[PDB]
Amino acid sequence: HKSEVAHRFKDLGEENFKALVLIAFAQYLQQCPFEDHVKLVNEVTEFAKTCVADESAENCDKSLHTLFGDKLCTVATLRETYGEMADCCAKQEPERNECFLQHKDDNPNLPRLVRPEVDVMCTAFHDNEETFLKKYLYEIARRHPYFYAPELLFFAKRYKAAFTECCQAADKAACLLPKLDELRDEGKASSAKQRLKCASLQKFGERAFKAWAVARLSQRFPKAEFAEVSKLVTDLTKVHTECCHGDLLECADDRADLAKYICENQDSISSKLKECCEKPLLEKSHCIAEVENDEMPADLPSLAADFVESKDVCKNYAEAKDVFLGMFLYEYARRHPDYSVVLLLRLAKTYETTLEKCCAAADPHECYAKVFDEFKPLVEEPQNLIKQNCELFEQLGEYKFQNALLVRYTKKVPQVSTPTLVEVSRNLGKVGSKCCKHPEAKRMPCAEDYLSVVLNQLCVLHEKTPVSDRVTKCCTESLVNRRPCFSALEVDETYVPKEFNAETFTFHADICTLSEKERQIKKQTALVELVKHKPKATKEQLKAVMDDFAAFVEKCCKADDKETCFAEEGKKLVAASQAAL
Ligand SMILES: COc1ccc2c(c1)c(CC(=O)O)c(C)n2C(=O)c1ccc(Cl)cc1
Ligand SMILES: CCCCCCCCCCCCCCCC(=O)O
Ligand SMILES: CCCCCCCCCCCCCCCC(=O)O
Ligand SMILES: CCCCCCCCCCCCCCCC(=O)O
Repeated sequence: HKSEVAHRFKDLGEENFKALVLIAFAQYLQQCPFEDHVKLVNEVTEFAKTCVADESAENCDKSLHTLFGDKLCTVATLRETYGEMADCCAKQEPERNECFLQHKDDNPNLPRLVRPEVDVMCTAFHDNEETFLKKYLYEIARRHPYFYAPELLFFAKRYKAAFTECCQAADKAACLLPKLDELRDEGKASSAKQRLKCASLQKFGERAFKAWAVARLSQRFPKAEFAEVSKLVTDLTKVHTECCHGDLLECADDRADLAKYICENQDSISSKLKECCEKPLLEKSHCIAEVENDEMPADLPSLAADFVESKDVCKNYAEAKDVFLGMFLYEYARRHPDYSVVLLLRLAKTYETTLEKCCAAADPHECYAKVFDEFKPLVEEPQNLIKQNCELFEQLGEYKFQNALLVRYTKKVPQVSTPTLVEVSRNLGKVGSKCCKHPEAKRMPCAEDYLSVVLNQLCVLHEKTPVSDRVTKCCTESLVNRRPCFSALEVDETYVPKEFNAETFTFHADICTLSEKERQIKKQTALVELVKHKPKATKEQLKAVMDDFAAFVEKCCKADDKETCFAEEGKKLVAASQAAL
């Protein structure tokens, strides 16, 4: 790297370079229009080419940070539009780049991106593919200034793939709409995960992160020796620590350094990394992060020997407590790919707590002899919740499963906004659809990754406008206790029924023409208000009010005249429902 631009241009290729530069500027100049970004990208790209042709050509030896910051400072409208950020340009480069980092705005007032009609989108794509995808790349990037740029590039390539398939085909919308909802979903979850993982780093600390990573890595690479795992985790901590501070280039080099080290030590790590390690720089680290679990060594010993039975458990423990507990976690985790990480950390903390107690006592050995018994209830709690909830999901499917979740949660925390209860019960229900399709042995993992994001979403909303000390309690709990605290929420005995409000339970003919989704949401919103108003209501009384509403809606949308029915029979539902509750 006599010239860092030329080297990156050569490593990326022109198309990836141009996209990544568009995303990087999009995340810093969130208010400047597309055409101004197209102009920055073309200028940085002309410049890069000059350096590829001649590494000694003028300005080519400058740092990428330097070049990025100088282009920002050439934006003539910078002060008028972004203000404080323009004062970063008066700084000398080390402190300058630090100043730009603080002056991104997480979440700007930008209007929601409306999904155009399938036919408008498909024609847009066909006429000018590059500006269709790029404009929307710009639009996403500016709305998510913290999303890892190469992952956003990963999503774009999948969108593009979706249009290329679905737009020359028989029924475009029935192909394209399912692809786009899943991309939408998966993109929203990716953004929330990145956010979560940096918040968790700050809240819960470096130790907690290392434990998490030791557990996840040991499941992934069970053939790796513990020293290799601790080496990966120590470099991962650095990397994630740097990525959370937010400097794209430094994050990308750190991730590239890890991926390079991992790829150069495959045989010492995992037999599943061949295909990731053959990919170009840009995708390597992404592929490695997603790689499948290696198969565990076939005849591994019991953990009682090193952690229960040997003399010097206490000696080994006292000498390096975190190293010992790390080893316990490594050995437990590599044996249990079927466990959630968080369950593996519960188990580790149960072992820590017992060592702490037992190594003091005169006979530690008798004291901690039954620690493995303490793991039993810990393992079975999540396994049964998952049993019960998938069995329920199978009987009364996704939509009806949602309505079950919606009654449950509304009674536990009636103080929570109706939209919030609907959305999180909708989301929980989707995690049902997905994870109950896995066999038991794969389910707890599936549960964890998605529930982690549903629960953090839940807590951030609730921190913005609190409402329940109990939701606040669980939201502030240790990361291992979050979900069990929510699971220990009982029906709220304090709560005073919300008062009657007839508009809430008035429905018009508008509902039989609404989309499937919109009719479902409208019905769920009424369900919650019903429960809020009648939280004393038993199972059978709700089902009787629900089957009646369902018969009422078919009556009024099968009829020769609808609007009279959606008002006549609405009196003959609401009045009977109150009396029966
Ligand atoms: C192959 O090189 C890498 C590079 C970076 C990685 C990983 C692997 C893995 C995982 C793996 O190796 O399976 C993670 C998780 N990486 C992150 O940057 C990251 C993102 C969010 C958080 Cl909270 C923490 C770290
Ligand atoms: C290479 C070893 C690194 C060790 C990293 C920390 C190991 C701690 C294991 C105890 C359980 C940790 C669970 C997080 C919550 C907590 O206990 O504070
Ligand atoms: C004139 C300024 C140019 C701006 C450069 C834009 C940022 C390009 C760097 C991103 C490359 C990603 C490298 C992959 C690393 C990884 O995640 O494995
Ligand atoms: C604004 C705060 C939002 C809270 C909305 C309530 C949603 C239900 C929260 C409790 C359940 C979380 C999942 C725990 C698993 C279980 O059901 O046992």
